[PDB]
Amino acid sequence: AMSEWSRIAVEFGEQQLNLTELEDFARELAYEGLDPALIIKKLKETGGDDWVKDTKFIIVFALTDGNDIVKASGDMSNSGSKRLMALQEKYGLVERAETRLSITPVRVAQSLPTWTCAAAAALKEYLPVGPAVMNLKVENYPPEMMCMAFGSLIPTAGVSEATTKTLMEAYSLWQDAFTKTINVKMRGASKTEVYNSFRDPLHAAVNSVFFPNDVRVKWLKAKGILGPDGVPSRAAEVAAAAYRNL
Amino acid sequence: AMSEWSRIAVEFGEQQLNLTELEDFARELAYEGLDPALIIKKLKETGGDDWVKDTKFIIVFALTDGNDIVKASGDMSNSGSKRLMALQEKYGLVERAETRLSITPVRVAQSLPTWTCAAAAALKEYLPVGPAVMNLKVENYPPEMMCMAFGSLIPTAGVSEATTKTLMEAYSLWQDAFTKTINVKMRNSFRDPLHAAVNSVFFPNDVRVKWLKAKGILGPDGVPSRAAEVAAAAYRNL
Ligand code: NA
Ligand code: NA
Ligand code: NA
Ligand code: NA
Ligand code: NA
Ligand code: NA
Repeated sequence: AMSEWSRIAVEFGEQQLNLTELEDFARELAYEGLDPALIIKKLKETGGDDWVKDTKFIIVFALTDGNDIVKASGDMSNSGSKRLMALQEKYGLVERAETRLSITPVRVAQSLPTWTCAAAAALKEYLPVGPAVMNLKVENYPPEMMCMAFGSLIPTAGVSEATTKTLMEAYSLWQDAFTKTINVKMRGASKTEVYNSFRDPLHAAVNSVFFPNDVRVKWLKAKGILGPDGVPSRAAEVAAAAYRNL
Repeated sequence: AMSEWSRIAVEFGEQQLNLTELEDFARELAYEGLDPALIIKKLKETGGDDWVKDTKFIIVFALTDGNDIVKASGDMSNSGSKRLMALQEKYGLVERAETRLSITPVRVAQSLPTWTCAAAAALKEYLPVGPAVMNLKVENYPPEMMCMAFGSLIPTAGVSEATTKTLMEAYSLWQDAFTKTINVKMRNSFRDPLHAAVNSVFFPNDVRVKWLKAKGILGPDGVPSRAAEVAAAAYRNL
């Protein structure tokens, strides 16, 4: 420790820890996930009398192609690649969020979670991870669960902890399969490693207060994913069980 | 609920759907991935009477070394590096797939799936991730399954769901061992009908089922082999 710098280094480590201070640091530095209220604002500021239609179009890009704007434009129809390149220019759509408030097509989808899941269901044959992939895994996997925005519809209130956890594990059956399609590397990962890679936005979505819990519940009931008393459907229990397995 | 933006979000979800509008969007945005026609089209006119041997060679390189054309030539025989480099120049072979028109050895291999898989079986001892690997995990893992091409041959019709599922499971057992060896390489595109888009093109199901029965992976009554039933077990047992 004789050098004056190694002396300072050694000293740095000889202090007591301000636990509280380091924990505030940990909280700031910690994934919080997207802000939907400001993604909506931006879409509505930007699109005006054309924002609902532009958004629907971006959400369907989200559902079917993910965030891969450029790669996808190179393989799609000319009229599609045109709209898409335009809407990117128009809203400043990015493939990966550099900042909070960056607008990725997935985040738009998430911010409007009830629509996106209904459209996912309505367009299930166009999903890269849809009915054909989910049938390999279980029977009757609910199509509404077939997008990146489902986690924001799972309740935490008005529903038992156990329900929330079954809904999460059932959703995770899809997340697992989806993750392996988006990140081929996860095809050689353990379940837990794959689970960690989507754990953070999953919890953020479930725990967020932006989209109100009572409507998540009413919606899940309406779709049949929650029974008349707020308990997951049998298909959902079957899917959670298949996730827990093997 | 509590925020005008929240209220907007739930109100957006209460909109009745316009199926026609949303399907238009879907069809026009559908990503094609691989178009085998474009690749065979290019290889053929360009090669001429010289194309079939050039394709075979490109695919043998694809089964042994994937895309690493340059890295690969650096250490292969002079004859190997010469012929191989000649073919890159001739056909425009790239290592990464940038555009829909990009020609990689793997894409060539996947445009002719039946051949590849069959070459693969016959050159199994030269496969990077082969029997030595998979005879540890099961016995008699089908050698045809041991490559990138196979996923293109999974039948989605004319067979039972139990059969499609068994083939997907049996094959995932190889994909998974193979992806691990790549996840670790010091520094790619998998393909099958179930993950592919409405836009994509595969050998028709009946040709898939026919080839499968021919190589013995499916039996003559449509049902997967023991070696497949089994090795799908190994997968299902984690
Ligand atoms: Na690990
Ligand atoms: Na119930
Ligand atoms: Na609509
Ligand atoms: Na079409
Ligand atoms: Na290995
Ligand atoms: Na049979």
